[PDB]
Order: sequence, then structure tokens, then C-alpha cells
Amino acid sequence: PIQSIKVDPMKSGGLGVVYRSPDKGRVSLYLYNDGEDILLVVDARFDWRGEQNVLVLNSKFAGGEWGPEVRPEGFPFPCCGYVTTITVRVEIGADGFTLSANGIEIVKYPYRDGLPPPVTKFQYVFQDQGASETAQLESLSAYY
Amino acid sequence: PIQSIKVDPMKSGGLGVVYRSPDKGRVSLYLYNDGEDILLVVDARFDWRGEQNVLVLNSKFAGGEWGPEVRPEGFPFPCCGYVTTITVRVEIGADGFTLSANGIEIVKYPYRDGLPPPVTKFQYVFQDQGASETAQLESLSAYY
Amino acid sequence: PIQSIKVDPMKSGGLGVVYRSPDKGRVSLYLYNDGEDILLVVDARFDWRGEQNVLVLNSKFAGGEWGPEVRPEGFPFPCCGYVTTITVRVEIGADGFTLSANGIEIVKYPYRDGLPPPVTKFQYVFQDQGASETAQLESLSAYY
Amino acid sequence: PIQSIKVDPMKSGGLGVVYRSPDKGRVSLYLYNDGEDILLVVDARFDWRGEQNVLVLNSKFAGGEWGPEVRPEGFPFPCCGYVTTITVRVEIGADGFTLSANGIEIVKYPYRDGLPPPVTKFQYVFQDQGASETAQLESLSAYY
Ligand SMILES: [Cl-]
Ligand SMILES: [Cl-]
Repeated sequence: PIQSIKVDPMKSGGLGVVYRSPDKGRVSLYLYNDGEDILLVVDARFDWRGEQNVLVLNSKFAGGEWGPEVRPEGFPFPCCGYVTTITVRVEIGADGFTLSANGIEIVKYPYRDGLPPPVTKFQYVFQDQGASETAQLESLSAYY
Repeated sequence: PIQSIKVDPMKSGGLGVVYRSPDKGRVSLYLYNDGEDILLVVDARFDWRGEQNVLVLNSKFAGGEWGPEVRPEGFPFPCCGYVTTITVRVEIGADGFTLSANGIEIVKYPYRDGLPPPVTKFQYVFQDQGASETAQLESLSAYY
Repeated sequence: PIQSIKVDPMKSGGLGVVYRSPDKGRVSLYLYNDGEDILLVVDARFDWRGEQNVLVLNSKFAGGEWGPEVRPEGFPFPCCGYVTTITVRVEIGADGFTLSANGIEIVKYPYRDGLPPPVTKFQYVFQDQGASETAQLESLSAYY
Repeated sequence: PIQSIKVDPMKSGGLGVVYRSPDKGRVSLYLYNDGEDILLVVDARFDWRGEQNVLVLNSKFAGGEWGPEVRPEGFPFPCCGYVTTITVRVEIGADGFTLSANGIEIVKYPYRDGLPPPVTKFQYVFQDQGASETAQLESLSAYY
């Protein structure tokens, strides 16, 4: 449920993960810096603390709390309570992260008010919430 | 919208399509033989004539009637109006077909009485409802 | 050893094969039309009739003569007797074909005078010399 | 020419890299532990300090020098002075690392005399030796 990869000062390219999704709970992806700030989170919520099939993007500093939430239409959660393999890739952009899933671009996310790269840790977290089918991680990836 | 490949008689192997899904309408996969009998159709109904996110399997002779329709679950229909990229593979068994989507098995279809392989056609058909994102086909593939 | 797919008239798109190579012999890719003219053959000679690791492109009418033979370089022929997995794709241009192996372009073949697309057959043929590892074909693929 | 990924205590699974090979020089892959020992190196030598198209596997402790060298037949170096995309995956086995390339297994390598996992850093190094076509890294990967 927790694993991660730790990379050389990544000021370009993209990280990516492949996982089997879960019917409940959520699957978050963390993009830390050296200060251990959160340059970005990608929180896909399958069935979480009240909401289904919701995608959240945010960023905080280590010590302070969260910023304005981003919910973008386009994340391929399955309907019907199903589960499938999802590919998510995060591109390290010039003016921001660019997120896509299963090869289809979800959204551009400009770097938060003084929180630019490099990314140095990339982290997958699954948090269960009573899931009949738990998430399964297949792969973590840095691209150059 | 309508595309196919003609193989050499396959009795062993598998077939694969890759496409971006539509928000409405349906996407059908026809496995024919010589006589243009449907050994199996895989009808992914995203929104079609009053069904949402419905997987239909079945078979009919060339100019015959449909058999009883199998309705499996586990098909990565995106929630909430979305479109994603789908990967679908059918393994041509010695028993029946084995259906998969995104590296995940959905169901076993024992061939219908009188409709064994050889398969010689693999067909893609998309049929529009009122979809704002029509499906676009990517790849058609035989596996040996 | 010998396998193919029949497409709908492709004038736009690409075709793909994936195979494990042999140590000796050759592997040819034929792009036919209706009249069974060779719009293009891609003849990878691993050891064939006194050529080692030789890439031959060419075209002939159905019951006609070969044209002048193009001999490109850059084809991932394994060294030292080895077998590997090859990925070959041909893009059906508006100019000619674009040849690729393992995500890498090898050459541009402007269609031969009188042999434009539509392509309707994509054929794989392996011909043994004295190879201790015969080639085994994996996938045949049209791209749209 | 140098990049690497740093992983959670990997006692199973496999690491992998995708690169564009170089016409000369060599491309080494390092599997370190926490002591910064070398659990394994995978040195593919395209054109190195006297030899062509040679594959070397070894392991040392941090302070002492190398062990017995392993050269396994099967690495897909290109002939002819060419370059192509190579996929190498290293599986973290029960009794050893298991190496394959382009989906074809090269060899089992049992853990060196008291040098078992976990792996914690995975590292790509290209060292040039007058190369007309330098290696290009595409991706580093941990598999679970
Ligand atoms: Cl027909
Ligand atoms: Cl014919």
C-alpha cells in the first residue's frame, strides 16, 4: 500500500505508475521535493470519506496545510463498482505538471505559488476504506 | 467507425483491439467465420437504446436468430460520462473465448452449439447515440 | 511460418508485426493489394543464400519482375548468432512507406511507379536456412 | 549518462530500463544495497576497452574488488555497428537475479557468496568511448 521511488533532481520528463484499482478507498500519488514539500498530490478517490469516483489535485508546503483543491473531469474511474488497470503518467512541464491517464490527457496543473520542481520522491499510497477489491501496484516509473 | 481484419483460420490464439471509448452509443466486436456467422459479439454499451454501461455477449448464425444473451460484469466502463482508452483481447480457446480488458479477464464464453472456430474475421463497429465524444479506433491485432 | 491479415483498403495508417528472430534464414513482410501485387516487401535476411544481416526492400507486380532493390541500414539484426524480439511497423504514407523497428525509423520508401496503396494484405513469411532457433511470430497489427 | 532510482527494500520483483543503445562505449546497470555494495552489475559493452558486443555480469563488496566475471550468450547487441531500443529487466529472484532483454530471458545469476538482496538503488551508467551515436535513456522502472 505504500511504496515509492526516489529520483535525481527531476526538472523534466515525467513519472508514472501502473496499478490495479480498488473498488473502495483511494489511491494517492505524492510528488515531494527535498524540503519534503508536496509539489503535487494526485488523489483518486474510488470510494472515500463520502464521495465516489472523485479526482483531487493539490499541493502543500511541509509545515502549512493544503491550498485550493482541484477536481478535474476526466479521470477513468470505472463505473458500476468495477476495477481495472490504470496507467497514470505525470509530466514535469515548463509551467506545470501535465497529467494524463491511459494515454489520454486529464489536465495541466501550473506550479503552485512558489512551489516549482525538481521532484525527488514519487509516492504511491493506497488507503483502504472497506474495499472488496484492494488496489494492486504493478510499476513505478521515471521517464527521461 | 467500421473496421476489420481477415485472418487465416485461427483455432488457437487471440485477437485484440485498442480504442478510445465514447460517452454514448455502443462498440461491438464481431468474431466471424466463413459463412459470416457470429461466433461471438462483444457489445460494450456505453449508452445504447436505454442501457448504460452494459456488456453483452452472444452469437447468431448468418441469417439466424440471437441466442440467449450473456451479460457479464467487470467491464471498465468509465464512470460519469468519461472516455478512456480501452484494451480488449479475446483468447480463442479450445473451450470458448476468454474475454479480457486492460490485462484483466472478464469472462469465459464456451462456444455456442454449432459455432466453433475457425475465426477468420475480427470486426470493430461503433454506433453513435448522442455522444459528444465519438469512439476512435486505434489498433486491431491478431496474436499467435 | 506463414501468416497474414486482410484489411479494408488502407491508404492511411500503418501495420505492425512483432516476432522473435531466427539465427539463420530470412523474414519477409509483404504488403499486397487486390491483384496480389507487392506494394512492398521487407526482407530481413539473418543468413540467407550468402547474405548475413541484410535488409532488402523492393516491389513487384503480380507476375512481374522485381524492381531495383533498396538496401537500408539500421535494422536491429542481433550480433553473434543471437535471437531477439523485434518490433516492426510500416507507416502507409501519402508519399511511400516509413519503416521502423523498435520505435526507430529505418527508411522512407516512396511508392513504386504503379504500385500505390490501397493495401489489403499484410503478410509474414519465415524461410529456414539451417537455423537452430527458428523465428516464431507473435502479433500482426493494423493501426488506424 | 548517469541517472538512477532508489527504492524501498526490494527483496522481490524486478527493475527495468529502457534505453537507446550506443554504437560505442558501454552501458552498465548497478544494483546496490544499503552498505553501497554491488549486488550486481550488468555491463553491456558495445565497443569498449578492446571488445565488442560483450555482456558482463559481476558483483563486488564496496571495499574489495570484483569477483569471477560472467559473460552470457544472448544479449541483443545489434550487429553492423547499429543502434536500437533495448529493454532490459532484472528480476529479483529467490536464489538469484534473473536477467532478460526484450522479453527474452538471458540468464539466472545466483546471489554472490553472502551478497543477497534487498536492492535499494538501481543505476544506469553510460560511459562513452568515441561514439557516433550516444546512448539515450528512456525510462527506469520498479516492478512489484
Ligand atoms: Cl467477406
Ligand atoms: Cl486472396
